[PDB]
Amino acid sequence: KRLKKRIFAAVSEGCVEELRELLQDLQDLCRRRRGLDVPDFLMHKLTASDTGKTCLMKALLNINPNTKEIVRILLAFAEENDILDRFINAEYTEEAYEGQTALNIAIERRQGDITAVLIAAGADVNAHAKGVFFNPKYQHEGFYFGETPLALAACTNQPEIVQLLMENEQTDITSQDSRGNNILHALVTVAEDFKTQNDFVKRMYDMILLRSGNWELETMRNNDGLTPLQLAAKMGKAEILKYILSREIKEKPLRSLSRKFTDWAYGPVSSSLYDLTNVDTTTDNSVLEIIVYNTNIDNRHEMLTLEPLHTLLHTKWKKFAKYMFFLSFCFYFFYNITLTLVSYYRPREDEDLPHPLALTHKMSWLQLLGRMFVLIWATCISVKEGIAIFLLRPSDLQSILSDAWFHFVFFVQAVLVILSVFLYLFAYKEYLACLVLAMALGWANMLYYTRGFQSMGMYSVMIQKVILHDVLKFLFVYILFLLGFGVALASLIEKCSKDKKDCSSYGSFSDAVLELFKLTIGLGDLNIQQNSTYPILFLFLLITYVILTFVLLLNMLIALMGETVENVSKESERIWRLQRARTILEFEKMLPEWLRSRFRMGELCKVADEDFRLCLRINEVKWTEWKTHVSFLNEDPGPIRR
Amino acid sequence: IQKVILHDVLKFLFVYILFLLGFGVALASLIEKCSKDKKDCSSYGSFSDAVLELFKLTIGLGDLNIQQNSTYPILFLFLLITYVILTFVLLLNMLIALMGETVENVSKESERIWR
Amino acid sequence: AAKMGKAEILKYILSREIKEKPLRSLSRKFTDWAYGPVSSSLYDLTNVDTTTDNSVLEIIVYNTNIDNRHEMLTLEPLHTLLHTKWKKFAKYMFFLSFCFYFFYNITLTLVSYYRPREDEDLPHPLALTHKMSWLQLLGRMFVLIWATCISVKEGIAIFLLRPSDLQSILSDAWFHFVFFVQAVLVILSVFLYLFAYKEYLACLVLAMALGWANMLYYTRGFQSMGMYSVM
Amino acid sequence: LQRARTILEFEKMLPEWLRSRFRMGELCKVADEDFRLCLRINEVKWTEWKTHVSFLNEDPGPIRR
Repeated sequence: KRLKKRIFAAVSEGCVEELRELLQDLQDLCRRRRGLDVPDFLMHKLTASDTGKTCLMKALLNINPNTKEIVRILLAFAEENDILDRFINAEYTEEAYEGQTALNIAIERRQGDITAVLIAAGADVNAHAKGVFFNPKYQHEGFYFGETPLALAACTNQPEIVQLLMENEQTDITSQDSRGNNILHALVTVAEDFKTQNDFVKRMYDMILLRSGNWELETMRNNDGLTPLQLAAKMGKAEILKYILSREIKEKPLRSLSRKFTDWAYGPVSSSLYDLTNVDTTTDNSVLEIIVYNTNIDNRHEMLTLEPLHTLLHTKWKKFAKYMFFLSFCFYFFYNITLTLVSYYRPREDEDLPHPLALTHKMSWLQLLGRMFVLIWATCISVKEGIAIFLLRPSDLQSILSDAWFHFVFFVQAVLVILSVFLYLFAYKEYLACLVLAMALGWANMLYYTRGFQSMGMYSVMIQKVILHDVLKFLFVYILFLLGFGVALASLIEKCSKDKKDCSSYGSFSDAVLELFKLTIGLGDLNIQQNSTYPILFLFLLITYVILTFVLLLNMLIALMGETVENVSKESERIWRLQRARTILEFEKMLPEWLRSRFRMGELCKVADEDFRLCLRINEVKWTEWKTHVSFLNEDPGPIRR
Repeated sequence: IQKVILHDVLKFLFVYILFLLGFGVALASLIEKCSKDKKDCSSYGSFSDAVLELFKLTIGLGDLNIQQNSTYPILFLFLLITYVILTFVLLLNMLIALMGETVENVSKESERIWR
Repeated sequence: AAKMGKAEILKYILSREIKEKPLRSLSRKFTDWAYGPVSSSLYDLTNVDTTTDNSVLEIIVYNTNIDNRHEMLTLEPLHTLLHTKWKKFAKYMFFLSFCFYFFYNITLTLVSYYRPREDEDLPHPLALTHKMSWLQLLGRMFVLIWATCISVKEGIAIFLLRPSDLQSILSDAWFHFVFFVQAVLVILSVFLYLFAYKEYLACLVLAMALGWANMLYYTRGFQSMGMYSVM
Repeated sequence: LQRARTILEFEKMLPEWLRSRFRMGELCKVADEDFRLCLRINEVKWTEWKTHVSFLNEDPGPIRR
């Protein structure tokens, strides 16, 4: 039993000749077995049976400059007893580390010279690491690299080892993970949002697709059923989407895997084509649908900045979304005018105003139009906006100053006009009292229509901002002194100075605060005349309320001025442009009937005789680094007709 | 002065009308078929009576429409105070939107136009 | 190094990794793992936590004469430890002492709102009813108990702190006065009421307003709001 | 800073049952005096990969034993 433990720390410290002695003494203990299973005898001596850790893993946790001598001796001993393949590919039977091999930990400690020895040993390069260290609580003890030694080499900046592991022919790339990930799902889920964090994931995801792999890499679905790029969309990874979605390949033999297409080259001016297969909303689960309809992403405004996304939203604005907007504005605008035209009441006089709205059995063909006209849209919104509540489970009002909260507030207005007439047929006395609440909320609904005017649309965002993030700061302090100084006035007005008995009619403490409410508005009451006990003290109390309010308004400004010269001028545009993008796709899902007027550019040539390949998009570039050009498709043409 | 009127006031005015015409509805129904008192002297209208008395809140009247009231007339001022604070935010956002990196632009943009 | 407010020399003395064999026992950081990018590390924490007398985190908070004190609590084996004691002890002990003080200031005000709305003279600031009103039996005792409790509590903070009273005027240890003023005057109300020197309410209302002015101290803990109350 | 003055006043308020402080359980220092001093965990990240001979335990996780 001491032989197993003495041989560990000799290796972990790196005792050279002491290792050779206990090796030779183990050879004496080899022949102690009569000729029986010398393989299975050494599996208990060279490996602790508790964790399954061999003697070679403890050799590879620690490292000193003896280790290169240590490894070549201990592997030669594994050669001389013919157990090498079971030995070099041994793992941990422990549940925490089911799959940690010696090749895995060698790449972690970044020893490429030892790495070539273990490949010369013929270790299993296709090993998996399905241990507990996934950890769905990712912010500790995780590092989900995707279980494979290649991606572990790919993740932790070991490109020479990646170049080494690629050249071995028994090295899979097409392997999958417990989450269904390939290797090139795994690089996406590591690449953090630090701009050029000596950035390499953009460089090494380059270095795998360009080394090998045809189009049978990026169509593989995981357990979620996603591409690399669909996974690149949902996780909000910014900069790795920029490489995957531009990707010019200025070579001959493998530019079929590219993503950009330079069409012309006429010196400075140059028309270029972007690929657009799984990007436009034309299939299920398109990546532009993923970006808009998602929470959990802070740099989403940088996601829609990239050119084969930004121009496509601007295209669908100019042909579909702008025209479908102002009609649904004006139809909602007439809906809110005509409902108000009940309360303006052009006849100005009848018996009782005996209805919220009703059709006239005798005359008033104009009133025959309008009372039907409000009732139809009232049904139309409830049919429409009940579905948006019915679909969206997680994203309701988490971002309070976002959308999918006005879908509630549209729905409240459409119910109450129906609930008006539903009350009017049963006559529960609350005819108007439900109606007027609907009529005011209809005008409050009009803030949602304040988009599309880029001057105005920036202004409406901060009105939602100040009310729900700064007013409630101000209001809870303003109540706190209101309820403070009102006490010192109510005791004056009740059991003290004033005059003979007064006409209160609601209360006494409430009388003071109501007369102190109006100081923000103006009354200048004769409570100063309804006074004694030096009534100058009343105004010296009352003036010290006003100045104390005036500071509370000033601090609200300055706290809203917290580096506001750059933030809220960018923060509003960050919300507003996104809030436009949610409107557009709702219209793009509204009529899936005749999409003859989308943009496709007519599936131009890819590489091979499969010219009519995929539907594209044109952008145009400019000066600054002239060069020669062999990359194009067509012999410097123009808007060719043929 | 030419800048603010034709590029920022019309932003502010179209939102200011939008709540003016909003909260005036909730006051006009109070003043017509509800609480107030016995019959009043309107002389122009009823919905227009509310908005005209709600116009002056930006100016000052402090009318006896609070006395021309019932149905817990504290609710009238709690309606009316929530108009004033709602206006006060609309003036604040107009400032901050005009403060959009304004420390360098409009001090240069005016000189750009004026010269 | 704590008391003199020396910033950067505290950063070396309190991280201090020693990547050697023979003398890393004098180190102050301890790297526990190394798994490529992710790495869990251990910080030493002997004379730092409040577990002995004169701990260095006690020195930093309770001190004047330091301008870069906000940079002192920025360092990681201090900042995370305050955030730890917030999440397990300080947050829960705060909102109860908020709500207990909040009911203390509502119930005192409920004398002046005066739900009966009419009696002979309002003949008392607060008094227990010998006949009825079990609800009034609760509240009048309830104000008087905390009134004793604050004076026992906040008299000690005046009794301890000699130098740092209101030197930084916009700092704490000045509200410990203003809590104490309110607790005296409610006692001084009834102490006046038994001797009948005509100033029953006139001392009471000054206590009742200052109780609401005391509520600014409770405006911490909401990081949005707590920045606003300082200015 | 004004938060930090509140917290220690509560930490001095009930010195009665401080069973629920943080200590991490006096992990190994260097020598056979393993149970040495009570500690605190923080976690670090990318940017300058290197080899490592500095650690204490054989790349474990939330170890149970």
